Amino acid sequence: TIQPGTGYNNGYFYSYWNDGHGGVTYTNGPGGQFSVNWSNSGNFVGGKGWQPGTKNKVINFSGSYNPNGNSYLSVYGWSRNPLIEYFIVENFGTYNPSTGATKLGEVTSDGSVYDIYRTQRVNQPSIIGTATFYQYWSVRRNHRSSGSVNTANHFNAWAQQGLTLGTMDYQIVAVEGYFSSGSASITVS
Ligand SMILES: O[C@@H]1[C@@H](O)[C@H](O[C@@H]2CO[C@@H](O[C@@H]3CO[C@H](O)[C@H](O)[C@H]3O)[C@H](O)[C@H]2O)OC[C@H]1O
Repeated sequence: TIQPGTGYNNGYFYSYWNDGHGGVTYTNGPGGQFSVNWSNSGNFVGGKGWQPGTKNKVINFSGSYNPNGNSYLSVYGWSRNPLIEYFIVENFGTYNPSTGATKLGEVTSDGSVYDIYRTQRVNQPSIIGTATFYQYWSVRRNHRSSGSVNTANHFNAWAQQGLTLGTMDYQIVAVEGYFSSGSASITVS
């Protein structure tokens, strides 16, 4: 179990962030593996990957993902200039994060159609401090907890729709939770 923060573990970048509410434990394992155990958490996001990411990375993930409540399993990252938080959502719990969001297209990648959306965060935490910024989403129709994500198909489809990314910051496979419980064990490569 570790301190919220960022760093390197067994050759992989990792980021673990939480809102301080309690109820979540995050552990880095061998190679690209990480685990999350949570019970009546607050908001948190953690996982392993790269710093910086790239715009054509093929990201592999495998393992188990057992949310009980509001949680996502995604390729997750940021761009700077413009500041964007992005999600390629492979699975989720009780809440589809695109609920109520305006659909901006579709993309077929890695065995499923994904629906594309843009949302906005207003005065929220970010990699550069409190800010207002857009979020980009690709939400997989066919849920899974292992697979391969060709990020270029998503970033290209987003750009085509007017959802442009700046310079890549970190890029991870992440478990996110919002006031929920669950367990997950995921290996990245
Ligand atoms: O000390 C600061 C870190 O705490 C900071 O971390 C980022 C803060 O913002 C998080 O994004 C939220 C996570 O949850 C959802 O998805 C929300 O929309 C986001 O607001 C990032 O995950 C953290 O990496 O980095 C800056 C550092 O100075």
